Amino acid sequence: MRMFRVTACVPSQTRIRTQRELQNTYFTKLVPYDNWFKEQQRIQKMGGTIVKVELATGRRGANTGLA
Amino acid sequence: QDAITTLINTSDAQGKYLDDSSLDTLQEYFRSGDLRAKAAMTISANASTIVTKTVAKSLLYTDITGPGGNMYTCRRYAACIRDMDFFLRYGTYAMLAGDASILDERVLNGLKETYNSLGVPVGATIRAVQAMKEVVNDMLGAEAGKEVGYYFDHICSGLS
Amino acid sequence: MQDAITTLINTSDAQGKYLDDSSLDTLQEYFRSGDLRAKAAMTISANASTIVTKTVAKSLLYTDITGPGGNMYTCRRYAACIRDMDFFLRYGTYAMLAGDASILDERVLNGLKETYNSLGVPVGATIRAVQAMKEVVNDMLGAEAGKEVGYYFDHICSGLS
Amino acid sequence: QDAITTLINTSDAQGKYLDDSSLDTLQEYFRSGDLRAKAAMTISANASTIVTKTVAKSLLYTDITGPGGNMYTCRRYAACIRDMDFFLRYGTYAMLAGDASILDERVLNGLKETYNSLGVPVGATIRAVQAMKEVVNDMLGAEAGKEVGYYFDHICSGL
Amino acid sequence: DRTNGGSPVVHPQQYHTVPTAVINGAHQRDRYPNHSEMQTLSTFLRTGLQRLEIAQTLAQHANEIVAAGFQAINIADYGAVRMKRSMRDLGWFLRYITYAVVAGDTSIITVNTRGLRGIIPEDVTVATTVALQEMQWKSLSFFPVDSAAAALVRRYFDVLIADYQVEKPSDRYRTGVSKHDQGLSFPESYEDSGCAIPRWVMKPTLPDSEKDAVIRAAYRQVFERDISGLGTAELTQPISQLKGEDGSMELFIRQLGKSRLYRQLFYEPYMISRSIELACRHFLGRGLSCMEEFQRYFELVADQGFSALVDALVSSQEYADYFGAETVPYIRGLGIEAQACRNWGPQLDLFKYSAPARKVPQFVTAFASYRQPLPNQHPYGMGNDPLETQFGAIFPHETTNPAAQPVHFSEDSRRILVGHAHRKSHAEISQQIFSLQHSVESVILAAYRQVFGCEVLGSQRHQAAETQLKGGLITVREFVRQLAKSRSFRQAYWENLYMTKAAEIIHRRLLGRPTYGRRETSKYYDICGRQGFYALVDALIDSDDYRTAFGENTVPYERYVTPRGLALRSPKGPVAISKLRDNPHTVGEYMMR
Amino acid sequence: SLVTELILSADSEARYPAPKELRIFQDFVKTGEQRVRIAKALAANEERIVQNGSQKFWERCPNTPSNSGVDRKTASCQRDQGWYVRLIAYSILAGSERPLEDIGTVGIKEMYNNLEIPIRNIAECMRCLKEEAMAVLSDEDAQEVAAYFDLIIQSL
Amino acid sequence: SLVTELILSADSEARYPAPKELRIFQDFVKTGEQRVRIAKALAANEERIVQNGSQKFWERCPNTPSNSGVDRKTASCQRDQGWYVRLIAYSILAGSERPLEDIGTVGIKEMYNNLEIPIRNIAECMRCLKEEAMAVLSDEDAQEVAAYFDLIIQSL
Amino acid sequence: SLVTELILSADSEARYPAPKELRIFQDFVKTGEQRVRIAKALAANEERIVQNGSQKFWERCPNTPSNSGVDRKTASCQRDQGWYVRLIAYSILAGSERPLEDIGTVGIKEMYNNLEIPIRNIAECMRCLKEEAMAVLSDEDAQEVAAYFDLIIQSL
Ligand SMILES: *[C@@H](C)[C@H]1/C(=C/c2[nH]c(/C=C3N=C(/C=C4\NC(=O)C(CC)=C4C)C(C)=C\3CCC(=O)O)c(CCC(=O)O)c2C)NC(=O)[C@@H]1C
Ligand SMILES: *[C@H](C)[C@H]1/C(=C/c2[nH]c(/C=C3N=C(/C=C4\NC(=O)C(CC)=C4C)C(C)=C\3CCC(=O)O)c(CCC(=O)O)c2C)NC(=O)[C@@H]1C
Ligand SMILES: *[C@H](C)[C@H]1/C(=C/c2[nH]c(/C=C3N=C(/C=C4\NC(=O)C(CC)=C4C)C(C)=C\3CCC(=O)O)c(CCC(=O)O)c2C)NC(=O)[C@@H]1C
Ligand SMILES: *[C@H](C)[C@H]1/C(=C/c2[nH]c(/C=C3N=C(/C=C4\NC(=O)C(CC)=C4C)C(C)=C\3CCC(=O)O)c(CCC(=O)O)c2C)NC(=O)[C@@H]1C
Ligand SMILES: *[C@H](C)[C@H]1/C(=C/c2[nH]c(/C=C3N=C(/C=C4\NC(=O)C(CC)=C4C)C(C)=C\3CCC(=O)O)c(CCC(=O)O)c2C)NC(=O)[C@@H]1C
Ligand SMILES: *[C@H](C)[C@H]1/C(=C/c2[nH]c(/C=C3N=C(/C=C4\NC(=O)C(CC)=C4C)C(C)=C\3CCC(=O)O)c(CCC(=O)O)c2C)NC(=O)[C@@H]1C
Ligand SMILES: *[C@H](C)[C@H]1/C(=C/c2[nH]c(/C=C3N=C(/C=C4\NC(=O)C(CC)=C4C)C(C)=C\3CCC(=O)O)c(CCC(=O)O)c2C)NC(=O)[C@@H]1C
Ligand SMILES: *[C@H](C)[C@H]1/C(=C/c2[nH]c(/C=C3N=C(/C=C4\NC(=O)C(CC)=C4C)C(C)=C\3CCC(=O)O)c(CCC(=O)O)c2C)NC(=O)[C@@H]1C
Ligand SMILES: CCC1=C(C)/C(=C/C2=NC(=C\c3[nH]c(/C=C4\NC(=O)C(C)=C4CC)c(C)c3CCC(=O)O)/C(CCC(=O)O)=C2C)NC1=O
Ligand SMILES: [Cl-]
Repeated sequence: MRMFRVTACVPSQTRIRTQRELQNTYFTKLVPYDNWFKEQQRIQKMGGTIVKVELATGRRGANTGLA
Repeated sequence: QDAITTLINTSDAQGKYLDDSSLDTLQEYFRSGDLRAKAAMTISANASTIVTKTVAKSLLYTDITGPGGNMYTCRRYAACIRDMDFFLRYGTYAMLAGDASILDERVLNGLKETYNSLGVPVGATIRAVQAMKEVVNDMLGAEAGKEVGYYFDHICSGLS
Repeated sequence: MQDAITTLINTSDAQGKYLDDSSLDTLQEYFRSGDLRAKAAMTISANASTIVTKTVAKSLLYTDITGPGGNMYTCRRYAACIRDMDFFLRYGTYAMLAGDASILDERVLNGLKETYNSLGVPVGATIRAVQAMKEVVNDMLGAEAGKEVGYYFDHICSGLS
Repeated sequence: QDAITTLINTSDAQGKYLDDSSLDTLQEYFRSGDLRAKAAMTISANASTIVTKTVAKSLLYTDITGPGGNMYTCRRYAACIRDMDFFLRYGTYAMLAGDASILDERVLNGLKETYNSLGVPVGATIRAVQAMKEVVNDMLGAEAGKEVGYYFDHICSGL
Repeated sequence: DRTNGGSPVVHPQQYHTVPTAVINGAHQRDRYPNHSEMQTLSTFLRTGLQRLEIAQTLAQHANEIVAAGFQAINIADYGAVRMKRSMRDLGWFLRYITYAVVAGDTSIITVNTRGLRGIIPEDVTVATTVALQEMQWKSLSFFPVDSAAAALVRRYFDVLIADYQVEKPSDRYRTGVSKHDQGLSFPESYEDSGCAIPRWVMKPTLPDSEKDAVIRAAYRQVFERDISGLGTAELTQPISQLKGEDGSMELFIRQLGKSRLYRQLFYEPYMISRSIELACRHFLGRGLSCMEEFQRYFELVADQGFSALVDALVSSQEYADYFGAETVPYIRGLGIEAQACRNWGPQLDLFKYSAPARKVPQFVTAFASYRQPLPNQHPYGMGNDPLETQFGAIFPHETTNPAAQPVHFSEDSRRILVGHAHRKSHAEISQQIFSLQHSVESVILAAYRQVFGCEVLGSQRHQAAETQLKGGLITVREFVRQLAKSRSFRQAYWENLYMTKAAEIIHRRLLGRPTYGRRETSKYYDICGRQGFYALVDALIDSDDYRTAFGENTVPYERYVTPRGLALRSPKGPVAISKLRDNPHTVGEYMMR
Repeated sequence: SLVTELILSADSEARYPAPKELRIFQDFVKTGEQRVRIAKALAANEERIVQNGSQKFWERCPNTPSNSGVDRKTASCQRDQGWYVRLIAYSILAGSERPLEDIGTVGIKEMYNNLEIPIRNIAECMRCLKEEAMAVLSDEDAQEVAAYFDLIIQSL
Repeated sequence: SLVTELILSADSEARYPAPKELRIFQDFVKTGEQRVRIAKALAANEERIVQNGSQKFWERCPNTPSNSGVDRKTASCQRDQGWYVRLIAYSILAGSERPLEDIGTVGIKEMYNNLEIPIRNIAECMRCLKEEAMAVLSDEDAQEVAAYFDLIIQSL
Repeated sequence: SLVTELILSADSEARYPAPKELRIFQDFVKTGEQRVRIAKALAANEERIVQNGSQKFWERCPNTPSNSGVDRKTASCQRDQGWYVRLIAYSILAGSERPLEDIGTVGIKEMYNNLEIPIRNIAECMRCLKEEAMAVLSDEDAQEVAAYFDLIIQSL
């Protein structure tokens, strides 16, 4: 299935992480196509600066066979 | 994408039906299907044996296997034969599909970067892939071995 | 993560033999610094809030990076900086006890600089903060154990530079 | 909840310092603790062999491993083995705690409902756990085997 | 008044000892404790000599310790109650120091002391810390300070003073994730008392064994158990993509969810709603908070499958807020975060390892039926309602497939029963009566078919009562009582039965109707518990309802049932509930005018 | 297609083609001659299929943008009918409805609502084209084509 | 069974079975008589299959618990062999290895490792049973049976 | 190592290493001298240990690829035995089987199945090395090395 290689840093603005709830924000992550719209919207909702979006798997203009 | 899917994509880009040349391509695939299925049965029959022989004939008894080498430690030998089984299964998939698009989508992308990141030696890896090509060529014959070894050379170039 | 013993074993394992006399002598050094490393860890664990207090007082407070438009302005960001300082101290403690800066290179320094450049955290400011925290550990631990913990705080700074 | 927790819970519920009988109970726990730990280590190093021997002597060549039995269909056999390992390791947890609270909170609650929903024979389970008690007794010694068979018997009580 | 979500047994941890913490760690890693955890337990049990004797000497000299314990306050100005609380607090602090010394952990001190700065009026905090320092000095004064455990007593007193000097610590907040989700607050004392849960974070540069530990914890979160030892966890491409520099823990959680292993475990044996609840457990670490969350999930599954539900759970704001990118989901229970009361019963039945043992979806039933009136149910739950067949005491087992909906009915509450009198007619219900159906023999047989819903074997015949009734010595009522006092009746309806279930089924066989409420059921249960089976049989036969309905010469018959009984007695639906619409016209087929 | 779906089903449990997958592949390759015959027939007679389908669809549903007097709308409807029967030809060639799904029948409702075209009118028209596809094809040919025509019907 | 996975694949995406899946169902439904014949064949000559397989297995490996002089262990080995060829017959009848998987290969290694029996010994005995089924069955039946045999070989 | 695992357990819950963990630290540090004595003892006599383990293992299990007549295979088996006793000494030095697990008992079964040597043969050979380490080491020493021997038993 066609994948997105996405690097983004999503900051927290509504919670203070005490010592363990802190995880990371600068993630590079392979994203499936059918979820990337919702992941882009989610990390835009939380307030993340998306610095790098490329097509990891699949080609451009695929009429079929892309999944 | 497979051979039929690539043909449909090309004729959908050009917007027309499949012409007589693309129908010749499709009849080529459809008459190769039976022997490709027999070779898929054969590769599914002895995959572990093929991996055993190829690690013996290409990767063992060089100092890559011993200490300070990349297949040293039990887990790295397991990871190496895991990668060899990956290449065998995905070359089998590409043989069934008639196109190396599955290798370009799931195998070859990111793999060179990850192998250079982990310190995996690409040269011995490509040697292991073509030794696998030789063993499959030996245990299946010329024609089916040629068809699967073409995709093995595709993997060999993708690592290259 | 890897500790001093684990790295000694790992070089000797990649070479293919038992621990030679030099590797065992490094092991002697580690095993005879273990008591002071444990005591320093107890002290750092007991006084963590105080160390962050004096550290932020001597490097970060009273300058315009805490002013309006600054990075530690808007209280939640200041508390974020407190959390980062406490995290750096605790991971320097882990590095000091293990005898190795591998845990920092795996869990602290891996992608932290890029992260801060994405959030707009001033890298030089937190580096000065880590050197101030090194000075605080120096003052309230002693010269010897203070220098030892300062080695891994230097590793944090170098991975941040 | 270990034995220390239950003792301090009683003392704080009555609102006093640890009484002499309470301190004596802590003394028995604390100076049997070394044999408890030793038994815990050798139970950790020989858990697989114990489960093997207990299935061999209690659950093999009965008609529950045969067709239509509850330990037919190899995945059900692996589930049976894993249940035996869970029982061994949680009896070990209780042995190290000195209290059956980890059993009551993590094994015996949830187990009867699961076994009756899945159709698992309770009797075959209890005879397997008592075979476990005998095997740990034989490979440990009378005192350590009795001290861990107390918790194996608590598990059998909840079944 | 409102239906019950269940009150499960909960053990809230007030602190941690040394053994409890080690066993908690080993349990939360699903392994035997290892050599360093072994050394933890054995070294603490080694120091147990010194710890127990420290507690001995402190408890022995407690009176003088708190007698010895800035501007010293006046007794008369402070107040008698406040002086009493000062002395009580001081003795309490010393007690908790001895508790910590025996337990080997200062978790009890730190949890119970850290947020005390303003609970104590905070104008006497200088007096408080001076008194605690003086207690430290005195406790060490009669416990020799050269190199002994007086260093330990000094450290524990120092930890107590350090916890007490900590000012107002911020309460943890479980913020509401939607308009339907209530936000919750959480004291830090409750956070620090709660059992430590490992936070499995997978970074790309971790060693292999740490990575495999994170994989195993991912299996334990998602598949509820370790599947890595089995060959079913052959997911070599997802694992391999996860280990190195790509395919992070969130993508791996999604790949575990969409795998056919997860479908075989938590989707194949379940209906959609129970599957949604289990997915909520396995991908967010918590159950359904509210009904509207379940509406969202159920509609989404209905138009897009369960894999899209997994995609939506792991793609949600709450998932990235708690578990982010590379943190394994963890179960969010009692001390991990603040708990809601809304889903308390279902979520504590869901976090339990026997959550797959329940098939009926617990969250939706509780959430929906709270917003509904009381159900038609036996007062002691639905397991006490037998199956309305001709014979057989068939009750729902509490353990085998628990489909339990607990409900509190009042004492005066009465069940609605569907009577056969208003329904049907007469000469339609007087065919099932059998008074004095005039032959004696038929009346014996019908009295059997009431007492035991089918005709019984010869060994179950009460032939002496047959001879008595054929001779006219006893009437029909006494014969029915003798049949209900026969041994085979006791075996059929009293021995292999829960006692209130036994009383209810005997009431249904001897009265022909279910009980109404806690009046009747309470009286029968009290009778059969303080007096026994024959006493209940005599009290039911001599019940005024038996005399009004069945008199003395009439065999009992079924008169009332539960509405579920008629729903069973109409599998094609009820007769005429609204006029049917045979040969209707719909739009589209009409529009093609 | 059937091949890609079989491979990704083999990919999912990280394994080789199972005893059934090769069997389905052999069935596909041996029915390939029939599938190519269907595709050739459809590509040869698409013009008259579209014309007869539009004839029946306007005799049946006339309250359509297809016959609202604008010739551009009518020509667009004819082109859409030819496109959909070409996608059915792609489906029978590929052995699976995925050329139909990935091109014609996934975003179909949102798109044709955006065009303000009534969805059930398109369903009626696809039923007309399916009936004419029966009218020109043999029994197995028309069964395999009616498969994907009812895929288009379901997507509307 | 194969049709179970067809229905489960139509499920979990909340859709009806595609006519491609219906075609898989048709093909399996017409191969059913051949599969019933193969299962009858296995139930016919299972006795000689276990006898000859144990013979060649002890010929190629005498260092097994099955020939350690304890005849109860040889009875258990014979019965395991017979159960497994019964499961392969079940797999033929169901058209998928999922009966074989869910009865004899999911917790395979845990069971046999508890039984103190080498895994590759069972694998080599399965190779012997595969060769016996090769010897006694016709070529298409031989391929169909030996494929599920190979599935067991992979499980070990 | 024990140090690493102490640090990891103090991690993953974001806490400092507890006083009990530092007791473990300061005691494993006082365990150090006996650990160096064991590593030196196992390194000093390793050749005779592998010789006598090979002697008893060839006495007890002769159906091995080590005594098939190929001295290359024999030398490789002796190399594996020396490597494993080296790893067990490493585990004494570290205080836990973490070097043992990471280097030799994580992908043990998959590798030796790629090398086709029977797993129980390796188990018998390591049992021979275990009893020679009982022969050459004192009682406490025999315990600390036999622990990781039992770990190697579990993996095979
Ligand atoms: C004084 C009020 C009484 C008292 C209280 C007490 N409660 C708990 C624990 C909990 N209380 C709640 C309550 C709520 N959760 C909700 O969502 C709502 C509505 C907003 C309420 C009211 C919950 C869920 C808990 C569990 C713990 C948690 O914080 O989530 C305790 C502690 C229990 C223990 O022993 O651990 C106490 C002490 N105690 C009294 O004696 C007063 C009568
Ligand atoms: C064996 C012929 C060579 C070799 C192998 C080796 N590989 C790794 C680690 C990885 N291999 C991969 C590759 C893939 N993962 C996939 O999912 C796919 C399928 C399409 C491929 C091709 C990856 C991503 C890794 C890292 C993560 C993982 O553990 O799988 C190792 C281990 C390296 C290490 O230090 O961990 C090794 C040893 N080594 C050789 O010397 C051979 C030439
Ligand atoms: C304090 C010394 C300096 C400072 C701090 C500051 N940090 C943030 C935000 C974050 N800090 C982190 C850090 C970590 N996460 C990890 O997993 C680890 C190990 C790799 C670390 C050290 C993260 C991830 C964030 C973002 C999310 C979160 O806050 O938890 C801020 C906020 C910046 C912003 O909101 O954009 C600040 C202010 N700033 C200074 O000026 C000090 C010198
Ligand atoms: C074996 C000696 C007996 C037996 C066991 C058996 N158990 C199951 C299935 C399960 N067992 C459990 C129990 C637990 N899981 C845990 O994590 C804990 C410890 C905290 C316990 C007690 C569970 C939850 C299951 C469900 C599925 C699973 O495998 O995990 C089975 C399979 C039942 C089935 O039909 O699926 C079996 C066979 N059965 C016997 O006859 C023996 C007496
Ligand atoms: C329609 C024939 C009748 C009807 C229906 C109705 N149902 C609901 C609500 C729900 N229905 C379900 C059902 C299921 N859960 C499952 O897992 C399965 C799949 C096999 C089914 C069928 C559930 C869980 C709900 C709640 C979630 C939801 O609302 O979607 C309602 C709404 C009730 C409410 O209060 O909103 C209705 C109206 N009602 C009738 O009158 C018809 C006879
Ligand atoms: C016989 C073909 C099968 C069989 C039967 C079997 N039945 C029972 C026990 C009961 N059977 C019933 C049935 C009914 N009650 C009704 O009212 C009606 C009509 C609606 C029926 C059919 C009941 C209630 C019981 C329990 C009480 C009683 O025994 O009278 C048993 C005994 C099982 C036990 O443990 O008691 C058996 C064996 N068993 C088979 O193997 C056949 C397939
Ligand atoms: C023969 C090829 C090999 C062999 C066999 C052997 N098996 C046993 C004992 C058992 N085998 C099983 C097997 C199964 N039970 C199931 O439900 C399934 C699914 C169909 C299987 C495969 C079981 C459960 C047992 C235990 C006995 C019982 O039924 O209760 C033995 C005996 C082992 C022992 O220690 O007694 C043996 C010898 N041995 C070989 O050497 C061959 C490689
Ligand atoms: C000896 C106890 C058994 C045995 C062994 C045997 N081994 C080989 C070949 C190799 N052994 C290894 C093993 C390792 N490399 C590692 O990094 C690790 C972790 C320390 C291990 C365990 C390797 C990699 C090889 C390949 C070649 C080499 O020498 O490196 C052989 C030869 C195989 C062949 O026939 O080609 C043998 C015989 N044989 C027995 O019978 C014993 C039970
Ligand atoms: C708008 C959010 C915000 C606030 C409120 C803030 C706090 C702050 N006040 C600060 C400090 C003080 N606040 C106070 C304030 C009080 N002194 C008191 O005893 C009382 C009752 C107050 C009310 C707040 C004092 C004396 C200081 C001296 C600084 C110190 O002791 O370190 C600083 C130090 C740095 C600087 O001034 O540049 C900070 C960071 N800075 C912020 O970003
Ligand atoms: Cl302590």
